[PDB]
Amino acid sequence: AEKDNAEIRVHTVEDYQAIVDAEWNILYDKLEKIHHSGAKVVSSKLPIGD
Amino acid sequence: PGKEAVAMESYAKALRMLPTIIADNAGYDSADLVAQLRAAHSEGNTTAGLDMREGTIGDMAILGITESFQVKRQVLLSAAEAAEVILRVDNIIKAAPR
Amino acid sequence: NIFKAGADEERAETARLTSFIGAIAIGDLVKSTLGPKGMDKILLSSGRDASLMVTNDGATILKNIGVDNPAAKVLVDMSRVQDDEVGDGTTSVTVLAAELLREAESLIAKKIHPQTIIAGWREATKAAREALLSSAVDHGSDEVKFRQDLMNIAGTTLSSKLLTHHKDHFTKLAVEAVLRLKGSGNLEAIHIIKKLGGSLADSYLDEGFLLDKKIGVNQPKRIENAKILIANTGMDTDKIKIFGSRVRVDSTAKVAEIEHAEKEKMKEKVERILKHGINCFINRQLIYNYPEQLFGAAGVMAIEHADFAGVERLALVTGGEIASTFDHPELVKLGSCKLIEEVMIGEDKLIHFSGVALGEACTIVLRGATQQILDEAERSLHDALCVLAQTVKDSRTVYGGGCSEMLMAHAVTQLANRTPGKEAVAMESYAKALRMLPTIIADNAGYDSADLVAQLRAAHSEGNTTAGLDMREGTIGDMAILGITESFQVKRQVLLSAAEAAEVILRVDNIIKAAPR
Amino acid sequence: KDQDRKSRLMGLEALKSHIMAAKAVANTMRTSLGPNGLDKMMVDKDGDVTVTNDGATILSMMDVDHQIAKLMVELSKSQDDEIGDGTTGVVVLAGALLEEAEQLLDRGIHPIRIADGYEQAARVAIEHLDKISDSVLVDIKDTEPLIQTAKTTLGSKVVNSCHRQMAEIAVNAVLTVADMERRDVDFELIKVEGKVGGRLEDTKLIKGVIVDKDFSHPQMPKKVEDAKIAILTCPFEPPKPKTKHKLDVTSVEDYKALQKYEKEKFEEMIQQIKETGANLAICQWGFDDEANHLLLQNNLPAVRWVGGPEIELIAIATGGRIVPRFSELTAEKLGFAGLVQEISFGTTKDKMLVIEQCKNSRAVTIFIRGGNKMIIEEAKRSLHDALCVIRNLIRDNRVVYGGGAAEISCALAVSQEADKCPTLEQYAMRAFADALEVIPMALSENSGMNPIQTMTEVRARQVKEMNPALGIDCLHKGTNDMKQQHVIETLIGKKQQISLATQMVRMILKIDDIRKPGES
Amino acid sequence: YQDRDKPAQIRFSNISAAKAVADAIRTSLGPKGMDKMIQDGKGDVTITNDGATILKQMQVLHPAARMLVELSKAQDIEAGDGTTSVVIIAGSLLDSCTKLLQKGIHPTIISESFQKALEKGIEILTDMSRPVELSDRETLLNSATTSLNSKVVSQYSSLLSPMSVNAVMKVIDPATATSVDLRDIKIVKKLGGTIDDCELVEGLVLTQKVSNSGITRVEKAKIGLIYAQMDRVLREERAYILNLVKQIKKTGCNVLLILALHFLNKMKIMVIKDIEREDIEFICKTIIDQFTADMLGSAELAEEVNLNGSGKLLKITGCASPGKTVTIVVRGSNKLVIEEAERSIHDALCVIRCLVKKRALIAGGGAPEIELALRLTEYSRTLSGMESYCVRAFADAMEVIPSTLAENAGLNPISTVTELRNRHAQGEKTAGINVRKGGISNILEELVVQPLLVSVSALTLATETVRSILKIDDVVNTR
Amino acid sequence: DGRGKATISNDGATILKLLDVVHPAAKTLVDIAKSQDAEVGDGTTSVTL
Repeated sequence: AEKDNAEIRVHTVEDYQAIVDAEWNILYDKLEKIHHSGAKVVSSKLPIGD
Repeated sequence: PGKEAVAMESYAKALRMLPTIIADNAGYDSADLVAQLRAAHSEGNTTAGLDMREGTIGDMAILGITESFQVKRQVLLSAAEAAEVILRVDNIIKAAPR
Repeated sequence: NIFKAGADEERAETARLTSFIGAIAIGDLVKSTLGPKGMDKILLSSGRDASLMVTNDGATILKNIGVDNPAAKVLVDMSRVQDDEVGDGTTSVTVLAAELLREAESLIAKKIHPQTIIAGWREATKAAREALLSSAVDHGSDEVKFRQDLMNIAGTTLSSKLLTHHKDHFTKLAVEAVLRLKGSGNLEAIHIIKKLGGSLADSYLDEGFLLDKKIGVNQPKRIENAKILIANTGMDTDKIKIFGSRVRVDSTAKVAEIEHAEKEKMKEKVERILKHGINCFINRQLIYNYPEQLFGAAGVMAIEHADFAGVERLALVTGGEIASTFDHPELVKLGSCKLIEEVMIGEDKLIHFSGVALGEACTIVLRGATQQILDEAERSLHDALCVLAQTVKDSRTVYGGGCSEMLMAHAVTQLANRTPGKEAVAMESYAKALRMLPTIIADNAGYDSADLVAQLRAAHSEGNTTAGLDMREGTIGDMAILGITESFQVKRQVLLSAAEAAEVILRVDNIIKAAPR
Repeated sequence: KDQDRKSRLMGLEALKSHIMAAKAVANTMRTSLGPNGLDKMMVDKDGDVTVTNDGATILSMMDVDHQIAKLMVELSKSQDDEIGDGTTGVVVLAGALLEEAEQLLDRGIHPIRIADGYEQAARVAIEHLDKISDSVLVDIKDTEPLIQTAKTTLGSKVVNSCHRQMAEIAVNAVLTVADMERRDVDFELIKVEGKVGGRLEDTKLIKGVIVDKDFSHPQMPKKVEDAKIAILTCPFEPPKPKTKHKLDVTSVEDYKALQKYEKEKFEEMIQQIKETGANLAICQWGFDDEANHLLLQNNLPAVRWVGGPEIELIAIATGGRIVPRFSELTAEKLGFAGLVQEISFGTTKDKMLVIEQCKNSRAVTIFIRGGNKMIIEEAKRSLHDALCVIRNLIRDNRVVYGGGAAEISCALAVSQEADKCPTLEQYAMRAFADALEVIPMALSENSGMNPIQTMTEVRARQVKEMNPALGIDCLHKGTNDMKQQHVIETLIGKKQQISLATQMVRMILKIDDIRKPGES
Repeated sequence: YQDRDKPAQIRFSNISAAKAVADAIRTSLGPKGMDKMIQDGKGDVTITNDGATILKQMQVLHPAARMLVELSKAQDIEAGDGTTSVVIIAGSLLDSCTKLLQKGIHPTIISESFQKALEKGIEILTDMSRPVELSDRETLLNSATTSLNSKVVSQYSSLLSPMSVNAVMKVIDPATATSVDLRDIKIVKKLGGTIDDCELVEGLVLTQKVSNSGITRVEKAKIGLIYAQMDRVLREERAYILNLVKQIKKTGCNVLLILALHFLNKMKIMVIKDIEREDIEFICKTIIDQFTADMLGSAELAEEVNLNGSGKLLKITGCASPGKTVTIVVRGSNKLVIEEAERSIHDALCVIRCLVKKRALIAGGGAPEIELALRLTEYSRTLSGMESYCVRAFADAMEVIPSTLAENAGLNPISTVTELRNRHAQGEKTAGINVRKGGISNILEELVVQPLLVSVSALTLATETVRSILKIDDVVNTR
Repeated sequence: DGRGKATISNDGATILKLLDVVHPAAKTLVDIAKSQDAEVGDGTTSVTL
């Protein structure tokens, strides 16, 4: 997305697996907070990825 | 030969201008009618001509349209001699009116 | 306020004139260069006085000049395709396409619809094309007559060029180069060498595919059964085509380490080359002296400083392969050459092959005082090799010098006898444009055009299909006796390309120009 | 604010100025109407040059500042979803209704009253089209007559040489993605691509998604019969970022240490393909020389450097999903297809990826070969309206004979219905009749014939000779009665030409003012 | 007629722009020609009668007129004499073509007609010339002395003439080689001394000093053309310099053509640096990884001879290499003394070079032009067609040279060329205009002659320029 | 407006908002239309005319 991204520059190869997961973690957290409240219908103004 | 070839084509082109003006005064299309006559008289069909009544091309012998030979021979010669005098004169000398 | 601020659209009346005036101006520019007597022209760029030059070539003029008219841009693009593909008739396409548009403009003033004019030119094109097919005369047998026709075509292509004076010696060079080919019309097999010194009559020829380039410092002058292998990589030093990478050197011993690392890297490369089991090696990059001694110790001839044209030509002449990667051994095809000898022509070391696989190739060595003479000598010679190679594929030949152009105009006139009303006038203007080519040729020669062209009409009217214009004596004679002829594929290509170029201009009644950025 | 230097146009002169601005667009496109219509020269802002007679393409390339002229352009977006062919005929018809409306404004008739006359006469013309319409595929679904109709539409383009072969492809493409009984055909499920080289006769129908990309290695298997597709956004190798890796190797100690860690990642992800049962691996990036070395031993072909939008098109057609990382791999996310091949073009190194379903599917892509990019681009538009012609026949198979026979037959009925309206709208009904005569009149003018003598001659034939409508031959064929010439346009298209043209005229007449501030 | 399209407008623009240049320089022809005043853009004012100098200061922007400027430069390269005469002849030819184009004659007919008159014109000047022997040094001395008398320095011409003759006869085999390279003879001029002191050196003599290198002599030389760490770098800089010297030492090169001053002195290598590329070409024909022994020259004894008036010069003799080269040393009081001394040598070498390629002598004072115009008139009567008037226009255009010399001599230009024409009809080419006595006199007794190559190259180069201008249809400005 | 987009409608309340006339007496009638919306919500065209 144009709004929320994750960019971290490290020289460690093992940290690349975490950064790619951390960028997906922020998205997974935003999806979990909706499930945490138990909201069945989600109406978003901005587009939602596949 | 070469130089006399262009002068004859302009002479033959002027003869095609007579049926062209006749078609224009009748409100028809002169481009089609004159071109079809040139293609008709090119191979056979020496009697083909213009029909002003029906607005098409038909046989002149059947439609009963003909003209005298002495008239056409005189118009042909008098027109060539008249254009020969004007073409030959390159200068005009005018005097004082009396 | 329909189109403002850079956006301009010419209406049906103005886009009509703009389309022809822009196209006719291009045809009227290069029309003075048609024929062997054609005028010269001066080209000078604005702001730079070093662009001064004089050339009568119609193709060179159209390339350097700019065109701001999209209608005239189509005509220019069709001229460059004529020069790049066939090589001959670049001026003929531009002049003939312009005369069709000049006569088409006068027909529009008569209220003849453009679609009707197009329908007339399509029928006249087929009638004019069948006229050349009926008059085309080839030779299956009698190679002497076939070789003589090649000399007449070569002497005709070299006309109105810088080599036109010495062309008599050059006809023997161009024909022999194509005669020895005897096969596919690939022109990469015939190499061209440009050397300074000597006059134009001193140009030599070699049938063993002589190379324009020199190799190494001390090389063997003779080798038996040399296997040709081409490779592409730097053979000189490290950091080939690598920018931004540096090396830290704290003392002289660090430079000696680089010299040892260079010899270590070159040694590994020489080993992989020797694993192919080759007696000769070719690469585009220069070869350093240390791997050159490693090649000379094993008998491998080191060839360096090859260009892009070399790899393509050295592969087909010797029967080899590009083989950019020599890493994996014996996975590539190797060339076949009987002997590689050193020949010195023009105070320069040159490479001469012998007995190569498909050895029908050859090389022509030009001789000139400066480079500008050699460049124009190659362009005039290369254009001749294109039509001669096409003559081998199709041996049909027709008579030039106004003979073929006037014959096609006669067949269109007879077609105007049987035709509907409006198509009669349209095909007549098409026949008049074909008679403009022999008319312009007479004007550039100072001879009377109205006298010579009009006699050709009466000549081809009753018999005499071989009559034409004679520039030497300024009269009309047989084109077969005088030895003036051109290929059949050239006439068919110029006739069709000029008809398709003028057809596009008529189909455009409006020009929409957007706002420039 | 900014009241000064504000352009204002009001009064009766405002309507005559709007009509004049609208006639400038109609008089421009009326010369390109029909198969013999003259072309137009297009000069792009970047210097490109293209030549096309397509009306929808012209309106997109025309830059007009006037507001009413911009409304004429917005109509093309609505009609292209239906007809896509006679879009020019609507602009010409819209210009004829406004041109005849100028004579009525001099008599003192109110503009709204004029717009009511066109709406009243439009329903009469639409009703007359239903009576004279004939069917084809009614009650029987057959592909034999459907192919012959598409052969005529392609005759007006540059594809008229290969026109016969491209007709059977568009028929099998629409019937594959949707059933004629469903009467629902989506244009998003149909894609059209092309590449320079070859001829227009080489056009083929491949069922699936096709994009031009090569395999990760040339020795990979060229034919995969079973359906297994792994679509990931990352290549199979040690994880690398989206831009630059930049590995830090200090000395040989770090080289041998990291190489063993990379060696463990080499065999892990390559053997992971067989764990999920996948065969073909579609990755967004390429593979190293060691990664392709392990694929040759295990016989696992793959595609490298897949584009961003190409990933979404492959997952939808093959029925797969986008997999961000190999940790989420499963059997459900694998894509399906009948065959996967690599087909090159001549000596070119393109080697477009070919995904074949070996059966019917819900999406197809037509590929076009040709020697010129501009001809292929016009060949793409040649199939665009061709799909609409087939789609209209699926929705309603009733058709009306074209070539001007439809517009002339309608004005005969509208002129008779005019005397039945004792009111000022009678003049608008008479002007609506002469406006319908313009479309068949522009066809004869573009053919190099006398427009008026051709129009009045057809009128006498439909009234006297025979009741069925007779058309005008713009191709210089044998004679009239295009029914034998097989020139036919769908009935849905005829109803939209009158409906959309009535909307534009009604909106232009009811706008009496245009305001806008100037530069201060 | 009509003539809607008028391409001849550019033809008349090319003739008008070309004639304006020839009309200017015309008054500067001959020893009696009027001087001209050229003012530089900076305000500097100079006065010179030389035509080759004025043409360079004109700043000609017109394309066709620049061809005449380049035509004068091509004349100085080959013959080296008659620069002004070529521009005047080319100007009268284009002026005669104006009357021909108004009659309707096509340029290609005019261009091809001048070529036949040019081939005939060469035979006329050749048959009337005087064959001379190249091996004879008495004729070479007299032909050069009388020619340099009309030049700036007439007093010292007797001294510089044998220096040029002995130089050419040394580098060129008499009566054998038909080609002479003027770059094979180098002239060195220095301040001090006098022109009476001259030295012809069989080797090479340069202007450079061997400073600061103190070797100054090398016999049998092979010449060729090519805080602790702070002190350690100074030792490493000496290592890199000596490294490239070691490779030179292995080949045996004792003289190099260009801290290192001391390393070259340890190897006994003479330092020659700051050398011009044109000066290298003189050394090129006479005698680091790519540096080898095969590209080295040879020498016998190298050294620097410092005299009072010749300054510091490098005298290297006994090159022992295939070729023929010499060197001339020139001395003089001031800079203008040695300047005109060298300029008189170039004029002397060009006249001798013309005699080597073509051995002949013809009279001066407008004699070759009148005899040429006399025979071409009778030759035009035998021709048929358009070539009749074209040759007569080419013949009548040759009258501008004698009429100009008579005008600068104060006589009547019209009466002079008329009387001389009948003198060449009854007599020979010996008749002509004598500018020293101011009247018609026999030029053979006046000892005024010029080599044949000057007149032949004047007609050959000017005709090719006139034909090139007539063939131009138009000019196109590209970008 | 200055952006280039065109607003098309017969609503009297919307047109008066986009005019923004600088004449002082003209601003008075414009302000009365605004008070007409709060009290009723229509009839701004009738009150102004």
